[PDB]
Amino acid sequence: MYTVGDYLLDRLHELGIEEIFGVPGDYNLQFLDHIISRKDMKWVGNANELNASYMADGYARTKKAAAFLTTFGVGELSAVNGLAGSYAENLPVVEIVGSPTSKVQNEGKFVHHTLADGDFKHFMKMHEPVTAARTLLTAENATVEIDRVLSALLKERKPVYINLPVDVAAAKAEKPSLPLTSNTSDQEILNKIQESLKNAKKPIVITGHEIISFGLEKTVSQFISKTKLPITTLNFGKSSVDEALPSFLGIYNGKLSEPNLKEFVESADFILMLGVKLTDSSTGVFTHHLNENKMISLNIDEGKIFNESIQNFDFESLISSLLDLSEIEYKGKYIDKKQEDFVPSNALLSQDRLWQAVENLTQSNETIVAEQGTSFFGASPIFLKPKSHFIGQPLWGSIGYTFPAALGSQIADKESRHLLFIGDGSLQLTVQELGLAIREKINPICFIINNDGYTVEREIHGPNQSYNDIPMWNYSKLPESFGATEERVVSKIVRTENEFVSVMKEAQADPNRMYWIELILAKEDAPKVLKKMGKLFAEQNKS
Amino acid sequence: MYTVGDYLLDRLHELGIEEIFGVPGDYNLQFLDHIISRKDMKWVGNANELNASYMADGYARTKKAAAFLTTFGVGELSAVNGLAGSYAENLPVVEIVGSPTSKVQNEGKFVHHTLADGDFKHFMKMHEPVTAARTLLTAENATVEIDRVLSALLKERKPVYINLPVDVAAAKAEKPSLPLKNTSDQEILNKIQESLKNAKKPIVITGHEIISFGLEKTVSQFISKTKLPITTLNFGKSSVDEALPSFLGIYNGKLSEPNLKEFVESADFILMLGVKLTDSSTGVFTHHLNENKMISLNIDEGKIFNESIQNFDFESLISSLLDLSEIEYKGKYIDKDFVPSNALLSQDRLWQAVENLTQSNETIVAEQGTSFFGASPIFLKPKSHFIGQPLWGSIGYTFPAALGSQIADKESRHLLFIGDGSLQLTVQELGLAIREKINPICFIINNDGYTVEREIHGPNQSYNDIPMWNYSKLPESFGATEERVVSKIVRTENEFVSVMKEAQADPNRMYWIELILAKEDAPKVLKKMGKLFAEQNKS
Ligand SMILES: Cc1ncc(C[n+]2csc(CCOP(=O)(O)OP(=O)(O)O)c2C)c(N)n1
Ligand SMILES: Cc1ncc(C[n+]2csc(CCOP(=O)(O)OP(=O)(O)O)c2C)c(N)n1
Ligand SMILES: [Mg+2]
Ligand SMILES: [Mg+2]
Repeated sequence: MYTVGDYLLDRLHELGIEEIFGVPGDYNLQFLDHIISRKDMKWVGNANELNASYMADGYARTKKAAAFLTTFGVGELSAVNGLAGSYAENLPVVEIVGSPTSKVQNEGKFVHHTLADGDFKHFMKMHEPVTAARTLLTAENATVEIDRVLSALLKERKPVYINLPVDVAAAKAEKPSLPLTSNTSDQEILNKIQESLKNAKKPIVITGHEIISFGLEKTVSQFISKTKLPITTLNFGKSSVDEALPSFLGIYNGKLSEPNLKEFVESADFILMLGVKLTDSSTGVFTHHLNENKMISLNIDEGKIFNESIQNFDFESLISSLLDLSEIEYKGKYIDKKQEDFVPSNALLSQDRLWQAVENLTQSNETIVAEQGTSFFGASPIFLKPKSHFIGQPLWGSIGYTFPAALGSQIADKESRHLLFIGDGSLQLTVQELGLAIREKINPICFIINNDGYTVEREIHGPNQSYNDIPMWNYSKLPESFGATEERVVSKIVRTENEFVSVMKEAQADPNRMYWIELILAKEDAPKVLKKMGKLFAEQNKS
Repeated sequence: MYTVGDYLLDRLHELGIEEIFGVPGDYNLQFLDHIISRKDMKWVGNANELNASYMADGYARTKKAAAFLTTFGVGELSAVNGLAGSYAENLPVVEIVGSPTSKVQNEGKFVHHTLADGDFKHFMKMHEPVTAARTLLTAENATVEIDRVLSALLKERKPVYINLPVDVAAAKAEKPSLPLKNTSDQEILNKIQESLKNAKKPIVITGHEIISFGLEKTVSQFISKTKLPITTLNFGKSSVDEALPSFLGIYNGKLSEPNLKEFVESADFILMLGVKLTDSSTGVFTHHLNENKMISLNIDEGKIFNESIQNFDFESLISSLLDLSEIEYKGKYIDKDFVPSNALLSQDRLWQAVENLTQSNETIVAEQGTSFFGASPIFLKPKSHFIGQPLWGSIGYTFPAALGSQIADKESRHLLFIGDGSLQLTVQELGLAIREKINPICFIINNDGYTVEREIHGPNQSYNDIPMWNYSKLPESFGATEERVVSKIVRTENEFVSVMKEAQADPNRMYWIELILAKEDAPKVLKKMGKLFAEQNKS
């Protein structure tokens, strides 16, 4: 018998979702039976709901849609920081919240996971600022309301929220019969882009996170490969293009950019900015020089043609229509590439040498995931090899995000080897999903930067203050504690450059096990970029 | 120079707060220096902010006030489920949120921990339904607004929220010169006195709002003097001294012990103090508490024989019960030994053993699951306390909460009963427990997944399974040797008795006790309760 629950799961299938994350509770168990029963969809239960929301976000970055299931009140409020991060960085995540029967809600009963005030609407209201759309389903409205909020997910690629009462999930439904000025405005915009690109001596394309949101990376890469246009990205939307393309210049990060890149971008006679938002961590704390007078910018929500706002266009089809532009070919030069061989010594591992080694040793078909801290500042500038991706969260910047997110992205694409760089202080927030990693038998390479506390915080304020210290776990021993054998997870401790090179190669050569690699770094050691960034953060926070 | 931050910390000191929980971020480090500097207050840094909010709640249950510190956006939104629990069960917790400089907020800058829309007010608005009061401080308003929201905390004993911009924390202030903070009261007291005077078989019921205000000792003095029959719900368990001769046990609707159920439901007058009737605390609304013969008093409102009353002071009204003369119950109460074998541990025998072996001045903390349903009916010894969260019911709460409460009172031995499934949500505060060298006795019910969920729906469904960790190996992984944390695995009744006594006899180390129970085994109460939850969700 086909139910409202089955209608919702059919629509999630249509979005490309093959795994649902989350945590059970009595208000969602009956719905959960319908996930278990489906051949085309797998329940992947998390230890906690914050982790589920991070994991769904990571999944969405790779699969280009995601869903997780929570219980009313305690589940959804545990996950709201993850949904806020999906809203900030524009990932298409559906949160399903199982709620009490409409009878219990209508009677205002003082049931578990409420404030005992008979009000079942507080928690949906609290989601208003971090959802593109939200609904409390009834038997009557269910199929239309499901389709309205998932259509908002398709239009905006921002998160949405479905409150699913137990009885409403179980109610009868019918399978969907339909799939989930502007065009003239789209054409005027395309014509102006074509004309600016035709006439430009030194154009620069800048792509950002909204390209990733819509799954447009391969479209951008096809566009840049055919046209030979110079391209840069911010660290917000890193891997929005294939970084191995010859016209990829590197990561523009305001005054912290490599000088040749900085000179090229800031001297360009035309800027085409696609899906970019300029944030403190992505602009060297607002030290960028991007002249709007010589810019066409396109975003999901709005655009700017040489400083004139435009509103009525379709972002996705406009980007796709760049592949139709004829008579576009850049004939000029790019910038110097000087990549050195990394030659290890027995020297103690240092931040600058670590990121040199990672850049040298990364392979094609990898996804690099980097946590806020030394890892993001060290890894974000690295040139990726072909067929590769990057996950980082520089705008929301929620530490711990990257561990469940890496696992969710790894589940989304089994054929991309995930390399996670996470700090000791960040791993402590989300460590419990090591249980899920073991159960799912996924094989990411996980590097823990053990520098005895919060080095990025030490670099901003209070380098010797006790609040920057954390309890030192035995990080390499965690897999065994969480139930792994050496047949599943290989643990390592690394102290030297020689060890780092040996262990990274060993891990990459063994795609059939998860690697759990504890890196020992000095608490005083920060990558060259973070040395400068820490003082710019402190200035931004000057009292 | 004395700052707005110093003003806030002086007011928190006045509330009896000696420890501040939370997680640093760039938006709060400069304020945090002021906590470090204070001789009278300790920074106790958590692994994550949800755990900090749970730990502050547990601290508030024992200390009767608490505070924790988060960073703007990512910290505060991580903690909002803990603050919602503190709102639901009425605990006086202050959340301090360090935010960007007013210059950055005023300029609408696209900075980290925002939605890059220049709006710095979304997250404070999202707290409106789960706070008694909230404020965004300015240099101008700081001292008035700090005093306003902490006054709300004193009046309501509900959580409050202070957004503290970097520059506003650092701004000049002057030390406070005084510390912070009728006919209806008398009418209520007169009607209570008259009903108690005339009653043949009165019952007093106390609940969680007594705990909120720290009125347990007042209620205990009132019951000891009057000899009045008293029960509590499992929501507000330990709102009275359970060792008092007139304490009947826990009333839980039709799941009550029969002698207690018969007594409560035949009482000719009911006095409810600080009670809320919730599904988990009434045997899923199978209580029989005739409002025609009831006076109920709550923080926000009262009922005199089904008539609402509004304008009274809950705290002083409870205190004024000690003045009632010509109250002495002259009637009877109800009728109220563990021999272990080598038999495998079962749920029912476990909770019989815990009741037998618990000692005076212990705090029992019990997680939603077999632990709460098993432990909540247990008769406590003198000077004992209980923490459970049956209304909000957020699994994982109890591990950080037990550590918070243990920090709040180092002289009460904390016994935590937490399920395998619940421990997985909040396990990282084992690091804090090791660092702080606190000595709670932690029992982990390893029954290979979510037994309470199996008892409600889908006992054989894979969603009720969890990854089996090596629970006994966690303390070593998190940096404890046996000098700090003693790890044990228990399978038999004889092992359980030996290990619980050994833990109680060693107050100088933390115990980490893995209990092996069958996934199919549930306490007597939960066998019945599970089907009542399932019926409440009947589609
Ligand atoms: C949820 C959350 N809480 C707090 C912060 C503030 N924060 C920014 S980076 C950081 C420290 C990260 O330390 P670690 O992961 O050890 O990195 P590293 O030592 O390599 O810099 C903290 C606490 C945050 N960004 N997110
Ligand atoms: C934060 C949160 N997520 C989900 C739930 C739903 N829930 C209630 S009890 C429970 C399982 C508890 O399992 P465990 O701790 O193993 O207890 P036991 O097996 O002894 O019953 C779950 C998932 C909840 N109450 N809180
Ligand atoms: Mg670190
Ligand atoms: Mg269990």
